[PDB]
Amino acid sequence: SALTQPASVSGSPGQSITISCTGTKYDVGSHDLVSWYQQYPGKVPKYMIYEVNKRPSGVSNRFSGSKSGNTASLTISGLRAEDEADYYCCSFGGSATVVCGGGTKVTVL
Amino acid sequence: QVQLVQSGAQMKNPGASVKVSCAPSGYTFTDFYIHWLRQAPGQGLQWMGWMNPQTGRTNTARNFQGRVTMTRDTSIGTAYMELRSLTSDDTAIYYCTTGGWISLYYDSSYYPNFDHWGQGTLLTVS
Amino acid sequence: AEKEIVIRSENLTNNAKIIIVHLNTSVEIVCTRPGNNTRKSVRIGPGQTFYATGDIIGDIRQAHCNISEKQWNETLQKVGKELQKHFPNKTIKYERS
Ligand SMILES: *[C@@H]1O[C@H](CO)[C@@H](O[C@@H]2O[C@H](CO)[C@@H](O[C@@H]3O[C@H](CO[C@H]4O[C@H](CO)[C@@H](O)[C@H](O)[C@@H]4O)[C@@H](O)[C@H](O[C@H]4O[C@H](CO)[C@@H](O)[C@H](O)[C@@H]4O[C@H]4O[C@H](CO)[C@@H](O)[C@H](O)[C@@H]4O[C@H]4O[C@H](CO)[C@@H](O)[C@H](O)[C@@H]4O)[C@@H]3O)[C@H](O)[C@H]2NC(C)=O)[C@H](O)[C@H]1NC(C)=O
Ligand SMILES: *[C@@H]1O[C@H](CO)[C@@H](O[C@@H]2O[C@H](CO)[C@@H](O[C@@H]3O[C@H](CO)[C@@H](O)[C@H](O)[C@@H]3O)[C@H](O)[C@H]2NC(C)=O)[C@H](O)[C@H]1NC(C)=O
Ligand SMILES: *[C@@H]1O[C@H](CO)[C@@H](O)[C@H](O)[C@H]1NC(C)=O
Repeated sequence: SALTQPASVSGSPGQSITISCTGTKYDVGSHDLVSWYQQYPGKVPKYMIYEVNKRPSGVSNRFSGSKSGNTASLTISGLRAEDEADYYCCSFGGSATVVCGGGTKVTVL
Repeated sequence: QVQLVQSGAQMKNPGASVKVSCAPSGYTFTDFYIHWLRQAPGQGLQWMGWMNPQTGRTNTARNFQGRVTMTRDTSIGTAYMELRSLTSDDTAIYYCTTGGWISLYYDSSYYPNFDHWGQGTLLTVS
Repeated sequence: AEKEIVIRSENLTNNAKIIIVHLNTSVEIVCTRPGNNTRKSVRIGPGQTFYATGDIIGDIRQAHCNISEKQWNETLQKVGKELQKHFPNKTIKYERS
């Protein structure tokens, strides 16, 4: 579904991880809308970010993010056992279409 | 504040058209876009098409154009989906979501927020 | 004009003539056409093209202009205050075109 992504990045309690979202020219590069979505395993996703680097109500500081030109990346700062989930990147997709990322799981040992 | 509570399980055979729907509640229906999302088992979300509830204009991703038809329902709020030329490869859970904010001064259809969700409908085709 | 608002006309005693007013300070205005139009070219006869509006990509919206109301009310009040001088101590109002 386009938007190649680090399909599985492992970790442990305590450290920070950067999870990326690779766009070609238009989807991420043209304008500045990106968002990340957390599926609890086998369940419906929910919400943590809008406008790349801001948060809604009900989200902590750890679920940060930033733009890097032709690639946007979530920054799960201080990964813990709660992060057993998959963080889906979605963004503007050129024309008037919204594209969705390929997914990336985060596993905590 | 917002709850979409869609239909439960649905059953169809290949080649037909499926009526998937979502029942918004807790907010004025004609003030938010409706974005439809696929989730086939094992892969990530794939976007289907945004729906304007005030005016019936719609759009669809290029991987689904022609096959997907949708209509609004302002009387009840239950927007409808129609997937013609159905295939067993479409054995995927279909989602309903509230998009951005509709206004008279700036196009906000592609704003990929997707604040509130539905609970996933297990549609299997064979 | 560097000094305060100026009012100009041939003969204010005549109602036909058009007044021209110079403001002491500008008021910001913005205009837009949010629809993301598209252009297509159709060729006619020799290498002699003609462009026309294609299909509206995305959603449709009405072109509009935005004027800051704070500055606009202040400026309209000042112009009324100035116009009250040449016409002796009457009320002043503004109506549609
Ligand atoms: C010409 O001038 C005109 C003025 O007459 C201009 O028109 C105005 O333009 C503004 C900006 O272009 C636009 O602003 C938006 O208004 C939205 C609606 O605001 C009203 O409702 C909300 C909700 O009830 C109230 O909070 C607010 O006080 C108003 O009553 C806002 O929703 C917009 O903000 C959202 O988007 C921005 C991104 O730009 C975010 O930063 C911001 O935080 C908001 O995001 C939240 O909400 C959206 C959905 O609404 C979510 O997707 C998002 O995740 C956030 O979620 C939280 O909030 C939602 C509630 O919305 C909640 O359910 C959720 O749980 C979270 O808590 C933005 O502020 C004006 O609306 C617009 N005027 C009109 C009448 O439309 C015009 O642009 C000018 N044109 C030119 C060319 O200059
Ligand atoms: C406003 O309208 C313009 C004009 O359509 C939009 O720009 C166009 O967006 C499409 C959608 O992706 C671009 O097409 C792409 O082309 C590449 C090859 O270059 C191809 O690999 C992709 O699969 C896709 O077909 C198109 O190039 C682009 N054209 C221009 C001149 O930018 C724009 O996205 C619209 N913006 C909004 C906010 O509506
Ligand atoms: C306009 O009509 C033509 C038929 O000649 C059709 O192909 C095209 O999609 C229409 N465009 C719009 C914006 O309705």
